[PDB]
Amino acid sequence: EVQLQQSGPELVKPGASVKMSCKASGCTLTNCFMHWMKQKPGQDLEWIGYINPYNDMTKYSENFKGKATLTSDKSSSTAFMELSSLTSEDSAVYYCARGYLLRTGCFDYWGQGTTLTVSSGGNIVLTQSPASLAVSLGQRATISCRASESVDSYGYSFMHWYQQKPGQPPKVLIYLASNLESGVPARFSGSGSRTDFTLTIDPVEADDAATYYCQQNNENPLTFGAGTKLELK
Amino acid sequence: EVQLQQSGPELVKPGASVKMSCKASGCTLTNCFMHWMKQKPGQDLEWIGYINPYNDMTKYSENFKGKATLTSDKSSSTAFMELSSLTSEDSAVYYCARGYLLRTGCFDYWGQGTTLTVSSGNIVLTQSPASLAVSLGQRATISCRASESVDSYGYSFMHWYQQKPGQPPKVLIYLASNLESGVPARFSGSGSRTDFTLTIDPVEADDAATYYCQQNNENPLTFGAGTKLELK
Amino acid sequence: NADSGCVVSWKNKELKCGSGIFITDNVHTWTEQYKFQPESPSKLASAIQKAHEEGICGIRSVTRLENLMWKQITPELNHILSENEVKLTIMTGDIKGIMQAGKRSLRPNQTFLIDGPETAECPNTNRAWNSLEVEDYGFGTTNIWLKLKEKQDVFCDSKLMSAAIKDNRAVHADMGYWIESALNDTWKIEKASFIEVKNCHWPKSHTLWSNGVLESEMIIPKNLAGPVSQHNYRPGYHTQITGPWHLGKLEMDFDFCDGTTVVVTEDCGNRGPSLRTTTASGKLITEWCCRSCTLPPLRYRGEDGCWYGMEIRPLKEKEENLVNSLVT
Amino acid sequence: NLYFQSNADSGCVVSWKNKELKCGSGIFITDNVHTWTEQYKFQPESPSKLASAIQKAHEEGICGIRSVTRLENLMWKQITPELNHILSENEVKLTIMTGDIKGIMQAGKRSLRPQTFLIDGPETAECPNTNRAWNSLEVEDYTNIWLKLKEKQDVFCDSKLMSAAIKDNRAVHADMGYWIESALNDTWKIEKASFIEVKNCHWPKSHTLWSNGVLESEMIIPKNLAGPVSQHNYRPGYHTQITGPWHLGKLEMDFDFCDGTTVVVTEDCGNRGPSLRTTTASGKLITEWCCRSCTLPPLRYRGEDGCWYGMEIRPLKEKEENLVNSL
Ligand SMILES: *[C@@H]1O[C@H](CO)[C@@H](O)[C@H](O)[C@H]1NC(C)=O
Ligand SMILES: *[C@@H]1O[C@H](CO)[C@@H](O)[C@H](O)[C@H]1NC(C)=O
Repeated sequence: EVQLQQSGPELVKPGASVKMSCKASGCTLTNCFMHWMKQKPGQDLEWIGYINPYNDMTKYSENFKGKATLTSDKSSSTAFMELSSLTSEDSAVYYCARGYLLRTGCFDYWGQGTTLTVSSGGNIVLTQSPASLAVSLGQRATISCRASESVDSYGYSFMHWYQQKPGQPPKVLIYLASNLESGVPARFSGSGSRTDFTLTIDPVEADDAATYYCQQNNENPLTFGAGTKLELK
Repeated sequence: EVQLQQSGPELVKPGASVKMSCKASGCTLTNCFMHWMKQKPGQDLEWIGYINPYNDMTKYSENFKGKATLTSDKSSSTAFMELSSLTSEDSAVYYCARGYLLRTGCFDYWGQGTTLTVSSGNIVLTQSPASLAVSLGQRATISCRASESVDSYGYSFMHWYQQKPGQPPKVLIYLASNLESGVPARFSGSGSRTDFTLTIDPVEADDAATYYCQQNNENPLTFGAGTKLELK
Repeated sequence: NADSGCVVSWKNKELKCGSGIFITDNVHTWTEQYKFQPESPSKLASAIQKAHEEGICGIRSVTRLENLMWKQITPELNHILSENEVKLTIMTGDIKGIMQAGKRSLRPNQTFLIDGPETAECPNTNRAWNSLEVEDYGFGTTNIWLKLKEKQDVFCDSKLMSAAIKDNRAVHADMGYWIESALNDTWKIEKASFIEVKNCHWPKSHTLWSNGVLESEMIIPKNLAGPVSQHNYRPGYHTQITGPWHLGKLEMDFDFCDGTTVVVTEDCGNRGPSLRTTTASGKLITEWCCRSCTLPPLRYRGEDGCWYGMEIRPLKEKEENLVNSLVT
Repeated sequence: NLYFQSNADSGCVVSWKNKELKCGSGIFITDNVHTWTEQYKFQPESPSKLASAIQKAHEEGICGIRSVTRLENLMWKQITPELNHILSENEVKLTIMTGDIKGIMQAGKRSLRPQTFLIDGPETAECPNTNRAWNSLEVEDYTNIWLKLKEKQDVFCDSKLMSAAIKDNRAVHADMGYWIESALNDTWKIEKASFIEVKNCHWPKSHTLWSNGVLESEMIIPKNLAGPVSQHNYRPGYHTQITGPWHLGKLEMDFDFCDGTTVVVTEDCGNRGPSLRTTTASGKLITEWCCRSCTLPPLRYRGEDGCWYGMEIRPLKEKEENLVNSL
C-alpha cells in the first residue's frame, strides 16, 4: 500500500553533520508517520522518532533530542533526518519505516536502509528468549517476549513481531500480538497478553532462518527486543 | 492662626525660569493646602493651583499645566512654584494663600506676595461694577453672577475679599453670607445659586479698596474681575 | 491569537514574559488612552431626528467617554442637521456626579439636551440612554468605534469590561472602574477607583464568583454598575446606596481619614447618608464611630475631601453641622 | 493623592489579532501550558517537615499518596532521594518509591497533616486509593514556587494557582496545567481547552467567571475533572464530557473536524456514549461520523495517539465494536 525510498549510503568525518532522506508513496495525511530507527551491525533496533511530512507532527525519543533533528517537505512528502555532532557510536544502518501514532498499527512498510559509517518507572523493556535457537524442518519453533510492563490498552495488545534476513529491512509477521499480516504464511502465529507473548512457527521451514524481533507501541518510547537468531539444523 | 511667608521679589529675563517659595507655620496634615494665585498689575486674580507639603497632593488649573510646577518640602513645610518658560505675560504679583480642598472654607490667611517682573533691561464670575465711587456714610453695592450654581450641600461656596493697594486680599464674607471674625457688620453679603451681592452700609474712610468675589464649588477656582471702590 | 509581551511584578519581585490576557488599569493612566468615535455621524443625526420626533427631548450618556464624544461631535451633528433641513439645536453639557439613566432610547426655537445638569423641562423619563455599543478598535492612543444598539437593556457595554484574578488578587475593571479584591484571611473588596459613576448593570458574564450573591451585601451597589459578586463584599458593611457617588471621580479604600479616628461602639448612631470629615467651613471632625462595622474604616476620597462609609457617624458632633451626600 | 498603586503587574504587551500595542499596569494571565521549557518548579519549604507528615501518615495507616497537579508529581521525583535519606538517618524502615503518571490524577481519601510508600504510578489493590493521601499541599510564597503542608482536608484545587480573565469578549480559565478559552461569536461558548494534566479536584467558584445559573449537566469539561462551574464552560448541542478521552492525560480539546473525517447531524445516529478514536487499533481511518443533536464543528480531542471525538459523535456506518474507545 505504501512505498518508502531512502537515500544512498554516506561516509562522514567525525564532528560534522549528515542529513538523510526518505520519500514516501501511497501516503495520506492520516497515515504516513515516518518513523526512524537505528541498528548497529547485528544489534537491537533503537527508535529515534517520527515525523509526518503533511502534518509536521514530530516526536523524538529522549536519547536523541540533542542528537536528531527531523524536518520535512510536504511537496515531495519527504522526511529528512540530521544527526548533530557525530561519533563512532553513530555508525549504524538507519531505517525509515512508515508507522502511526502511539497505540496504533505497526511498521507496515519499510525503507531499504541507509548505511552510515563514521571513520577517518521508565521505558518498557522487551526481553526476548532465547537469544539463539536452532531447529529442524517440520519442528515447532517458539520465541517468547517479556515486557517489563503491560503493553495492553483498550483491550488490544500493542505488540508485534518482525522477521529480518541479513542485509534487509524487517518484515511484519504478527501485529497486535496475534494478527497474521496479509501475505505471511499461516505457519507463523502469535499469542499472549499483558506482559507475556510468544511467536510460534509450525512447521518451521528452509526459508525461515532469520532474526526475530518483538516490538511494542503501547507507550513512548517505542522499544524492541534483543532479537532471536533462528537457525536450521 | 496660620502664617504665610513668601520669598523676595524677582526680576527675571524673558525665556528663563523662576522658582519662588512659601513657608507655612501653624499647619497640620489635614488643612495646609497652599494655593497659588497670579495678579496682573491692578487686575483680576487667577488661580494657579495648590500643593499640600505634608501630603504632596497637588492640583493645577488647566491654564497653568505647562507653566507652573508645584513642589514641596515636608520638613520645613514649604511649597515651591516654578514657572517654566517666562514671558512678560507672566509679570505679576504672585500670592500664596492657605485654602482647603474643593467645597471647603476660604482663603483664610494670605502671604504678602512675590512681585515677578519679566523684562530685559469653568464657572465664570462676573462682577459689577468694575469701578465705583461713593461718599462717606452712603451705601456701596457690588454684585457677582456665577455662570452656574456655586451651591452644594446647602451652602453657597461664594466668598468676598477686600484688597487695599500694595497688600494681599482679606476675607470679609465667607460662604455667601457669613461675617469673618472681626469684620464690621456694616459689610454684609447675600444671595444663593448664581446671584450674589456684597453690601457696604455705611461706607467709611477705611473702606477704599478693590473687592473680589471668588468661588470654590468646582475646579478650577475662579475669581471676579474686581470692583474698585473709591471715596469722594 | 492572544496578548504576547512582558510584565514585571514589583510586589511579587519577578519578571514574566509569555502569552495570555493582559488587563490594564485604564483609570490611573496619565493620558486619555481611549477615545469614543462614531462609525457614522450621519446615522447619529438620523436617529436623533426620530428621537426628537417621538418626543425624546435629550439623551444621557452611560460612560464618561460617551459624554466627551458628544462634545467633540456636536459641531458636526448640528452641521449635518442644518444641511438636512430641520430646526433643532443640539447643545450637550458637562457631567454631574452619577451618570443618571434615561428611560427612553435611540433606535437604528426647539432644543435637544445631551447630559448637562438636571431639568424638569427634559426629565430623565424622556431622555435616551445606553443606545451605543462598541463596533471595533483603532490602534496606537487608540480609537473605539460606536454604533447604535439593536436592543434596549440596562447592561453596560460588555466590550469595555474585563476581570482577572491571580495571586489571590482579583480585579473588576472598565474604562472608568478599577475594583480590587484580595484574600487576607478572607475574600473581601479592598480598593475601588472611579473616574465615572454610571447607572448601568455590570453584566454577569464578566463577573467573578457571581453565585449566591445578596444585593443587600454588595458594597458597590448593583444600580451603580457594581459587580454582582462575592468579591464585592466587606465584613461589617452593607450596600453603600448613599455613599458620596455624587463626587463622580473618587477613590474608595479602607483606612482612616487624615486626622480622624473610628471606634466600634453600640452607642454609635445608626447608618445613614455618607458624611464628610471636614465641615463646610473647613473644621475637621476628629471623632467617629460605627455600630457593628469592622475596622479599618471604609473611606472615600474625592476632590473635596474624605468621606466615610454609611455606617460611620460622628461620635460627639451633631450630624446636622456636617456635609452629607444626599445631593440631588 | 500621592500614592503609586503598582501593587500589580506593570509592563507592555502587543496583540497580533487586535493589531494594537498596549502598556500599563494591571493583571497578566500567562499561558503556563504551552511553554517550551519549565517556567515554574515545585519545591518544599521543609523536607523534614514533609518527612514528619510521611511517618505520621503511615502511622495513621497510609500506604502512599496520589498527586493533585502534575507539578506536584514532578516535585515528588526530584525530592524522593532526600526524603528517603532523612528517613534513613531517622532509621524508619519504610522506602519511598515514586512512579509515573496515569491519565487522570485520581483523588485519594486520606491526607497528610502539618507540624514501602508509593507515590503515583498505576493503581493497585494492595495499596488502594482509599489509603492514599491527596491534596494536602498549598502554596506558601514564590522562577520558583515553594509549598507547605495544608491545614484542612477539602476537595478544592489550590486556589493560589488558579487564574481567570476576560477582555474584548475572550474568556480564559487557567492553571498550571489547564488553559480553557471561551469566546463570544453570536453566543458565549467554549472554543479551546488545553491539558497537560487532568485532575480530580473542584474548581473554586471564587476563581470562576459567570458562576451563576449553571447546570453542571451542560458543563463541557466535567466538574469532577476540575471543570469550572461557569457558563463559559458551555457548547451548544453538547453535554458533559464525562467519558471523554481524559485517560490521555495530555490532550488538546477544540471544535473542528478530525483529519480525513466528516460529521453530519442526523437523528438516525447513535446515542452519546464513551469517546471513540478515529483510527482503529490497526491504523484504519473511519471517515463517516454523525451526531444526533450536536452543533458543528464537532467537539474533538487530540492526544498522543490520534484524534478522538466528543461523546455525542458516533460512527455513521461503521460498527462501534471495531473502534478504540475510552472505557
Ligand atoms: C491582613 O489582616 C491583618 C490583621 O491585622 C492586617 O494587619 C494586615 O494589614 C492585612 N493584610 C493586608 C495585605 O491588608
Ligand atoms: C462565527 O460563527 C459563524 C456562524 O456560526 C461562522 O461562520 C464563523 O466561522 C464563526 N467564527 C468563529 C468561530 O471565529
